[PDB]
Amino acid sequence: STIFSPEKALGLLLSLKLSKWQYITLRETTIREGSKEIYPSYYKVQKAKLQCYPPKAFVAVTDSSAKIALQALLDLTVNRIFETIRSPDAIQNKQLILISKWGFDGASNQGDSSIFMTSLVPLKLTADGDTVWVNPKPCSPMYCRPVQFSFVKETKDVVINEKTAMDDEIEALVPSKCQGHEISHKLMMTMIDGKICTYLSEAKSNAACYLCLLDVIASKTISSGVYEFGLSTLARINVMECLLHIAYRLDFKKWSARGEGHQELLHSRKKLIQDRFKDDLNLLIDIVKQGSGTTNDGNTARRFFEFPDKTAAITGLDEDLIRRFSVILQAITSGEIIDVPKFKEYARTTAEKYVELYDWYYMSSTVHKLLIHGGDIIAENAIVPIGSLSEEASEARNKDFRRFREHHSRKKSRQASNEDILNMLIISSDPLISFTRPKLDAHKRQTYFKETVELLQLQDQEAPTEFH
Amino acid sequence: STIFSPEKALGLLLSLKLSKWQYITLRETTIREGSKEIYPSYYKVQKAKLQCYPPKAFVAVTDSSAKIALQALLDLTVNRIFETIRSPDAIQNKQLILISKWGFDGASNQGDSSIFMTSLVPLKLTADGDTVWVNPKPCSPMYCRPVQFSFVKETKDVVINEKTAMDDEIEALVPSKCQGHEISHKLMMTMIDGKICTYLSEAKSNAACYLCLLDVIASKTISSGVYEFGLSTLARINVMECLLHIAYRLDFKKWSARGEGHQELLHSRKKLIQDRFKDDLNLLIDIVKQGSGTTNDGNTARRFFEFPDKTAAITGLDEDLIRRFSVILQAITSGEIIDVPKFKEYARTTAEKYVELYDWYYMSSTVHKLLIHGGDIIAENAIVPIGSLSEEASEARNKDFRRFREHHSRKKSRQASNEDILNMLIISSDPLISFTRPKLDAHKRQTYFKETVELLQLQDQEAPTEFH
DNA sequence: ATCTGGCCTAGATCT
DNA sequence: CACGGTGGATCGAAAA
DNA sequence: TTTTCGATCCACCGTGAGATCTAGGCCAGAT
DNA sequence: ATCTGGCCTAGATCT
DNA sequence: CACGGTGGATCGAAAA
DNA sequence: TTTTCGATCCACCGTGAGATCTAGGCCAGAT
Ligand SMILES: [K+]
Ligand SMILES: [K+]
Ligand SMILES: [Mg+2]
Ligand SMILES: [Mg+2]
Ligand SMILES: [Zn+2]
Ligand SMILES: [Zn+2]
Repeated sequence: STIFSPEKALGLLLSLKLSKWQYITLRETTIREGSKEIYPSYYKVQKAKLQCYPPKAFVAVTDSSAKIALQALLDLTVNRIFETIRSPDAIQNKQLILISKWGFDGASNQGDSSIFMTSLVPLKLTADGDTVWVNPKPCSPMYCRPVQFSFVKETKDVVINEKTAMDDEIEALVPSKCQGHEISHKLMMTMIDGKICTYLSEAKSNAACYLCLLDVIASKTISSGVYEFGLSTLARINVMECLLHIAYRLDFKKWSARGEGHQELLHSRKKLIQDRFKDDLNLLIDIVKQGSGTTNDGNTARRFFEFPDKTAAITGLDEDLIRRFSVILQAITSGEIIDVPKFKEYARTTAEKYVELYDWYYMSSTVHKLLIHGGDIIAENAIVPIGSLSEEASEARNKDFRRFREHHSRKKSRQASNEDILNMLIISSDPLISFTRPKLDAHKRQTYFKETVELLQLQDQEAPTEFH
Repeated sequence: STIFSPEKALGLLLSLKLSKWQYITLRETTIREGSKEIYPSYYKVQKAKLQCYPPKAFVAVTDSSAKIALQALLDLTVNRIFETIRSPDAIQNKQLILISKWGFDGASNQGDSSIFMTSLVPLKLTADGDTVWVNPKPCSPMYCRPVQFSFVKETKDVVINEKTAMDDEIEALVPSKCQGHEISHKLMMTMIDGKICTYLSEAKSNAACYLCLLDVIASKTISSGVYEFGLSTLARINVMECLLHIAYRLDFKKWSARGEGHQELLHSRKKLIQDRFKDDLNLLIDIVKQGSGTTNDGNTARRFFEFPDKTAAITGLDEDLIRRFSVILQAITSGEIIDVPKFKEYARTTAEKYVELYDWYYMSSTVHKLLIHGGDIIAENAIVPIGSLSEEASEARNKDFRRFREHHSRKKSRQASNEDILNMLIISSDPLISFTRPKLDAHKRQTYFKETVELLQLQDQEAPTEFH
């Protein structure tokens, strides 16, 4: 009937960041100027705004939180993606999988102390191993689906609780159904900040490995993220700690503390290396930690690997192995896809050269996972393990929330303001809606060392400054 | 050629409060959706945006201020008003007068301490004594033309200086010219806050009157506002002070301080009346003033006349005269047009009854002007002497400035940010452009005493809460 | 065993 | 510190 | 030889996220 | 005439 | 304190 | 008996303007 369907009038209503009064006056002005058939009435705008929303028996909002039963959220997603983005019957019976990735990160608000929001972005819709739907910008806020949030300060406690709830809700849900098609789901946990990577990674450094219980007895459990968390998520901290053991034990060619005369000299070396690091680069190190195991910021681990030569000279760990750790962690943290066989052989040779540089000191668990069993988990998931919003992207999504809380919710009962935040965080995410953020500025790419670009593939949609 | 002329695409661009990127994406999206002939290109948007701007040899912006030579501003105004809002040759030679009113008021910003902006709103365009153009909402920010501003704290000093500059620039300018029509100008100063009314009114209470040098020798000088300022602008303060003299002299039936035994009892009465007022209503009074003549806030004068009965009992001034002062000041402050003969006879009878209530105390100068020569100045100007933005209106105009400073200027050299503020404060004012603010809420009208509504005419465009 | 007394975490302030 | 966002200046292609 | 059209520049000011400094509640020496 | 000492104006905080 | 601004709920007219 | 259309409601949260409280520089009693 009209030029703009409701499904595109909505896209306009979002991209221009328009209020209800603003859209109503826009359409009314276009009408008054003689043209009559361009902008759907708000009635239809909202009648599509409803098909963007899940069944209201599943959206549970309270004055403190808003939770969408993941089942309904995934049903909604796989319904919208079809409803517009596939010419139907392109496949008749081929299996469908909506490969998606989720997570959360608190962000202060400058009461509403700091939002803490689970989040979900549909990455791809694959059929029988073939692509039907691809996300044009997997690090852009275009497709951030909210699963739940609540205005609680992001302690370790609220994080561990929310992760427990969400990781059981994930195990629960059943494949979704749309127009005679039975779509299964695959969710990974990669929307993790650094702080949260510490809060979750610091359960304990456990002395085991599942595959190694050399040969393999193939039995795998990929779910609940524990594999990815322990192996590669923001292992950097552990790595800086792990090697540091050697940086102290550099005297007696062993790990234990049972020796006589080993321990006093070992303590003194810890002393002097900590004094050296404190005087040359002013970075606090493991020397002060009493709770939940030895732990440091991501600040210290990053600034450790931030320059290979300087700290490599400092610690006495010869510069080449620190070069290798810096480059492989640069690969993980980079945000680009990991080429399986090249990264795998780089890691295998790094392992070989490392063990033949230090064989007295056996393989530390976290590093043993990162290097030996490292690449095959990027393989079995085909993921970007750091995959999460860019600096400009997370900045835009947090400004999205602050806008939808301050300008696009209704200042009533408080059940409603959170209800509208949740609404617009679905609408603005709808895989069905065209949505145009202003064009980014071309930034010089993240300066990378001379041995990583072969591990990455720089045909890219990302432009972050300090992380990715 | 296209549905929206540039002159209406601009109206849309403003009313929706749209940025340049937002308008460009709006038009581009409408284009991409198949319709091609609706939204002018930004090139034409801006080519009309130029005809909204005065000749750039007159806009003088510096890192501290922005001043438009009033001549150019009035030329621009009388050009735009014709260019769209008159079917030409409706009159061929009849004289033209753009009756306008101006003023200023500082407003803090919550560096950019507080803007202090001259302002101008074209009220009417009259021809040979007949209306051609009428302002639909003379208290709305729709037509606020900026003459100059500068980010300076609003002392009495900057105000008196800016008023001197503007009142000489007004005397200077020459009738404007548009398409064979020679338009003269008439500007009044009514865009005055209360604070500014004090800062200007407190030159001195001078012992004279021009008409009275009983009969009249007709010689009049209406310009420079001095008449309106001294006579009726926010005289209320003076009135509360003037009568207060009697409220002290209630003992000896005279004005002077030469008596013996008069003065001590007079001081004691001042004491006790000040103690009574301080204990019953907690309002500070004239008793403490050492500089620039006796002066009080508008707070105290208003709260004085805020209830007739209570303070009327307190002061000993019989309640009826205070009823009359309250009602006539309510008329001035009300914001509604003043019916000349009814208001005039009300004031004449108030004068008669007052002098026959207190004749010992001669007519104080400010009150003598307000009541005896009072109405004829509303006559010779046909004005709303309080005419100035409403609460919601001034709130919207100050939010206009904060928006055009924070969102619609360019963050460059600072010559430019002020240049764009000035631009959009002209554009958003253009008498040529349709501009739709969101619809106001119906408020209960300002509660008025039972003898004023005959002085006002409540066929109204105004909806303020505390002032008008 | 008490009396205050040098440290380990949240707000405030850089960058 | 880094980046986003301002609206005009400027330039080249194009329209013609 | 004019207008129109689009992209890019200009360059700084807020903002904001991460990252550093600064104030109050708890296990060792003397009675 | 000096030495500090009770008041009259700007920022901060209600409403 | 007062008012503006939120987007949906609800209702009546209307479309038909 | 459905959809569509418009206006009005819901009612509270920021904001903001005016209006109140709170900290530093100047003319009288003793040397
Ligand atoms: K940032
Ligand atoms: K107000
Ligand atoms: Mg975080
Ligand atoms: Mg003012
Ligand atoms: Zn293993
Ligand atoms: Zn007179």
